[PDB]
Amino acid sequence: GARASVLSGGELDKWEKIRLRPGGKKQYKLKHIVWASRELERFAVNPGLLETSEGCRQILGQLQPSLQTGSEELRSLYNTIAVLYCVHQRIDVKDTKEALDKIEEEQNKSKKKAQ
Amino acid sequence: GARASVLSGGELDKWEKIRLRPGGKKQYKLKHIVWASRELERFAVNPGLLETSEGCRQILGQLQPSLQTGSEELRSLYNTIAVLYCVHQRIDVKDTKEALDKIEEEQNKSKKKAQ
Amino acid sequence: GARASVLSGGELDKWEKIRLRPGGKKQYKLKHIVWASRELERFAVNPGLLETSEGCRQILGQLQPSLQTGSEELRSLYNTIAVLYCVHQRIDVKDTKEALDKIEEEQNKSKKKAQ
Amino acid sequence: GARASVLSGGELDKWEKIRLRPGGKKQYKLKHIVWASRELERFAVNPGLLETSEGCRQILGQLQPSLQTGSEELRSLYNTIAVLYCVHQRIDVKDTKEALDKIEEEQNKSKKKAQ
Amino acid sequence: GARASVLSGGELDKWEKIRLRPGGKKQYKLKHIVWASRELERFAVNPGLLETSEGCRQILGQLQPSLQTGSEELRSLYNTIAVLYCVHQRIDVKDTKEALDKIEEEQNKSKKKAQ
Ligand SMILES: *C(=O)CCCCCCCCCCCCC
Ligand SMILES: *C(=O)CCCCCCCCCCCCC
Ligand SMILES: *C(=O)CCCCCCCCCCCCC
Ligand SMILES: *C(=O)CCCCCCCCCCCCC
Ligand SMILES: *C(=O)CCCCCCCCCCCCC
Repeated sequence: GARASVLSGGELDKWEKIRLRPGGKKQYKLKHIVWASRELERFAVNPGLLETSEGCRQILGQLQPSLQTGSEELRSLYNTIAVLYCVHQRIDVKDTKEALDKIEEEQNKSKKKAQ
Repeated sequence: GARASVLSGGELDKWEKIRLRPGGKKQYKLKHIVWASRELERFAVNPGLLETSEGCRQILGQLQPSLQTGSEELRSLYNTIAVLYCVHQRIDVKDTKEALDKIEEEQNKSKKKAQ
Repeated sequence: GARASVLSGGELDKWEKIRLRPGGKKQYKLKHIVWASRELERFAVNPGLLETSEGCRQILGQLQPSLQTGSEELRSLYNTIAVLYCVHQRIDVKDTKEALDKIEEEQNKSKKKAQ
Repeated sequence: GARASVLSGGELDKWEKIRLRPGGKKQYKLKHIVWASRELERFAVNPGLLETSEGCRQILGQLQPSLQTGSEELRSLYNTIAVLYCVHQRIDVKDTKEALDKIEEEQNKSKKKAQ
Repeated sequence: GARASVLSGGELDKWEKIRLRPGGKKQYKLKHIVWASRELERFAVNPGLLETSEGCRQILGQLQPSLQTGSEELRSLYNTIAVLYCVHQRIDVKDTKEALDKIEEEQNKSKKKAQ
């Protein structure tokens, strides 16, 4: 399926069109996820969770209470996974802030039915 | 993005362990994926249908009325997609028949709510 | 004192007779314990815990909410600690799987005393 | 404003007047803060929290669940942060034992409002 | 730890985002703080008040009867202290006119309750 993910219409075509900060001029590149797998190996977490929507959801849930306490490098790792989740859900975003709004709307829906 | 599919216990590891017919001493090789891409390219099919399991189901759905008419090569393409579906859904498939039983389970379930 | 550790029928004498994996020829070695003890620095955990059954059990309790997202290294350490707990409590387990069942059986009994 | 904490009665002055232990002639030095910061950066914790008591109260919460199994270095780091909290809120602490008497006492007092 | 103040996202990263006057392009610079320390030293007042939000809030109450008759330097100094109060509360103030509104805004609220 990785062979399809690299075609011009797939998930990794979508990945490199996304902006850093709504005003910004930088974009995501493929090695951002490679770096995210390196951090998951450092923190002893299965890297295969990046390949799934369910794996990405739980990792975002693990990261969540420690974001402010953590440095902006941790937040960069979280943002990388939040953008990837948005790609896995087949939705386009223009920037990271927009991807974070997508996680927040899903959390608003999820929160209602989590009792 | 993709990280476990290439590793042991992953999708390619299942591909090279799954038997062509249940007692057979030959397993699927990676060339069948390339051949399946070529048949799908000949049909002019969307590549995202090999990224997701629902897409594999669209391919399976069109193939399904054609199987009885089809050659063993046409049926090989169906079995190839059926294994990729089961593999993408992380089923510990040992052979082609087990992959088919799971595809049959999905049809039987779909029929159960088709009223 | 220290001299009693290597006494025959003792915990060290038993460790080497135990299978790493049920079907295999691979036995547990003291090098596994040495590697595990080093990696407590990585978790920021006291090595003195490995002396005592209660300390080993606390290591299992710390590992517990990470197990299902953890990488194969985390599972390998958990499994190793479970065999160490069984050896410390003088329970004859022939391989890793028996230890995993017995650690669970204590927790399952504890569960009806815990609220 | 940080430059006005260099003055007698300020933060730098209170820090270096506190004994490391309840016994022995060794006192805390500003270089201990550098080691504690370097460990917090290694754990990927935000330095921006170190000038704020609310930030320090969070850092004390971050270290708290792992104290039980914690290394002597992790416990020493916790003690170092605890003295900084006392220094920030200008408590006249003579040693680590007074800082930790005051913290248990403040926790008992805090618990009687928040529960 | 005191490095937090000059960290990006710290107080003195914020100090330089502020324009001196609504129509001026020059920013607030760190020497305004050094100057304020010297002005306090010249008129025999302890500079420790600078390190804290409350000491700045108190200076604004104290120098309030001095504003009506004081010199341009006195008004500049009062405005500098209002900006420090705003910076201690980590506010991205556009300019002096805003810093002054922020002080009045908290004062109407405080004056009702601090009787
Ligand atoms: C999905 O299509 C399974 C195919 C085999 C896994 C491919 C792993 C990535 C190899 C490098 C990219 C090749 C692109 C044609
Ligand atoms: C997720 O799908 C992101 C895709 C980018 C993966 C790039 C991996 C590069 C690995 C290079 C070293 C090993 C092969 C020579
Ligand atoms: C430790 O302090 C000794 C405790 C009492 C003896 C335990 C058994 C020791 C067996 C190995 C050494 C035998 C020496 C004659
Ligand atoms: C308030 O007085 C705090 C600092 C105000 C302006 C920042 C300039 C740098 C101060 C720290 C210097 C440290 C030198 C080792
Ligand atoms: C936090 O920044 C604590 C600062 C303590 C300064 C004095 C001791 C260390 C001096 C050299 C390293 C300075 C790093 C900011």
